[PDB]
Amino acid sequence: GPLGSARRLYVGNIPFGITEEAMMDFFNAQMRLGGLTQAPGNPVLAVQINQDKNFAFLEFRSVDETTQAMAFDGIIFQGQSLKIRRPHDYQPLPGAHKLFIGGLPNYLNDDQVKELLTSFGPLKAFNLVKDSATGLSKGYAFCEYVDINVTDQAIAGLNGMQLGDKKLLVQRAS
Amino acid sequence: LGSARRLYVGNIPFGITEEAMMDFFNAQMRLGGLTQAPGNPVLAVQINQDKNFAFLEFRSVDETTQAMAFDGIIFQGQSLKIRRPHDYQPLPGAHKLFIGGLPNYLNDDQVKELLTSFGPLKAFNLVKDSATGLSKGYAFCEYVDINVTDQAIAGLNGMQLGDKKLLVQRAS
Repeated sequence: GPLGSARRLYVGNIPFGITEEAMMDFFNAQMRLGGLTQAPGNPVLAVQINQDKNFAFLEFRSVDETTQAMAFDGIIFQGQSLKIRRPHDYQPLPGAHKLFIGGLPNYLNDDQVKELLTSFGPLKAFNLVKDSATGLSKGYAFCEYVDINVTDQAIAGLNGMQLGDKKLLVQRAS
Repeated sequence: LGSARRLYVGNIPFGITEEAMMDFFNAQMRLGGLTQAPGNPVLAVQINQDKNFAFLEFRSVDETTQAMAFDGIIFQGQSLKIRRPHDYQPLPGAHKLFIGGLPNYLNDDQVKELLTSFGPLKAFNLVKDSATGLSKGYAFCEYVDINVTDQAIAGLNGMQLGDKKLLVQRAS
């Protein structure tokens, strides 16, 4: 981004032979029947198809409607479960999905704590808070996953779970 | 999706020409209001006089469907038989193959050379990272003869391709 790609969605696994027009009517219709539309008129302004690789990019009129349409991820359209994602170029703003990791054993080093988190997917940021005078760990860390949907799954996979004699706390750092 | 724009027509009268057949279906289509638009829906007609049938080729899928309603229509005194082509796919794309776990160093031709050993292809693509040009290690295809799809799966799926084990299946 940082602000680029705000009003477009990738749509994967589109039906064979489908038209930009039918795609448009379909997503326009869903936005309306789902009550995700936030004003009179069509939220999707345009649809670009790559017939060869079977995906499309939707172009929305507004920022929030782009986000809401993500709730259609999975929707079946002519027998086909659509894969709806953000454009590759789209980034959330830094520390939007920053995580707190509490209840880590204090003898474990950076790489060793990273291991637990890297399990769920790659990180764009991480820091295990230490006592700088000694170098010894305080038992808590912060991180951010590169893919951003990974954030919730790491919480579900770690929050409240057991790690030694301690119980891990994983949550949005705000 | 090219067989969705053709129709078999049987019981054609002796001596009829490809043009005259063309005229008649265009006329019928105009008459009903079964056309998608201005112009002629039938682009071409091929006639086998020895076996007394023809193929019509239409400009659109929806207009091809519409012309099926003309089954039994009278043409120069005789009742025409109108049917789908034997290889018409009602559920289009159903034989598109996904091909996964390809050595990532293999190019378009090489993967095609793997696949074509079962027959000619009508569609193919190997997915690549736009940034680099590097294969992501999977491809898609569809055979010219769809009755070979299952053969290609039977032959390729689970074959060891040096370093990797191939996943070959309908892309569904």
